[PDB]
Amino acid sequence: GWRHACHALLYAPDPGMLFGRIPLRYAILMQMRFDGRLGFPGGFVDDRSLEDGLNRELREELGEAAAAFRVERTDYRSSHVPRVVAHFYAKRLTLEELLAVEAGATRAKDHGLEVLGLVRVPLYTLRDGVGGLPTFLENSFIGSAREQLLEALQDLGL
Amino acid sequence: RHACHALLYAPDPGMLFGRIPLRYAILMQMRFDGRLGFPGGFVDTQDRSLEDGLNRELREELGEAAAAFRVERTDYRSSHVRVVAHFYAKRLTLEELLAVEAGATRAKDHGLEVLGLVRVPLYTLRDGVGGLPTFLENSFIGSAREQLLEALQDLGL
Ligand SMILES: [Mn+2]
Repeated sequence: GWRHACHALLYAPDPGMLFGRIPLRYAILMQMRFDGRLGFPGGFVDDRSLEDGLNRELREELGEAAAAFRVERTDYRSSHVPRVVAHFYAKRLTLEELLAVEAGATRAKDHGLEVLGLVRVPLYTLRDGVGGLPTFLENSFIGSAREQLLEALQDLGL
Repeated sequence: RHACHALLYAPDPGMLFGRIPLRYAILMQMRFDGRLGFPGGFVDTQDRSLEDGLNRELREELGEAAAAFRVERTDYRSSHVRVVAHFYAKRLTLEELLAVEAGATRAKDHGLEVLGLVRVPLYTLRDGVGGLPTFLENSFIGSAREQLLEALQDLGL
């Protein structure tokens, strides 16, 4: 009936401080996609399980350090609505596993093709009330990814 | 006050979807403020060469892999106005550029002032909006979008 997609919000506690003063709370990964839009890592499933496809896609897009974990059904968060069903997952990593994913991503299959690069989501809001999170949210996103990010940030009290 | 930034680029024979030629890998950064921009930053009076200062900040922002090249006066391209943003474009090999991408993840600024690097998609998808025209509707810092555009016309794209 539908064409199934799976995306994953990968995040890690980050005790780091911007400019020595501003607290990042989490490292949260999103990808700049080949179409110029921010989105979550993942894609379409085809693949013995929905978690199989998602993890395969994560490997193709993030590289082999994505085999150091495995997004399982336990990690499964939401399903949003062409005839595409968007299955949203969230996976808590150590900042270690996440840094390693940032390094390995510059040499995944999709580097420079489908994936134009990774970014962290600024959770802070800067001085003038625009810089940081609010400005970040005014870029362009693939369908729902802004809503899945907002949905997920409040599932963490943020 | 003066700032220096650098468009670093290299030929990629990659064919997106097997059909769309990526012509050049062109490197921009997502800054801590949620805006796209070019590697670089403010130049000082302990740098007494605009070029010395720019290379220093690409060491800070991209890591030691940026030591495999130097951006020079001969690469200068524009200035815009108080701060004065000086802009340079530097041709690298893909392997050099690639080294900078994998270096950037271990640079000082990674995870703080630099949220991550992104390439510029130089193509337009068939719908006529995906790719370069949508990328250009993202938020940019300072003169960075016009510097991106001048650089793309002066390279004939
Ligand atoms: Mn100009």
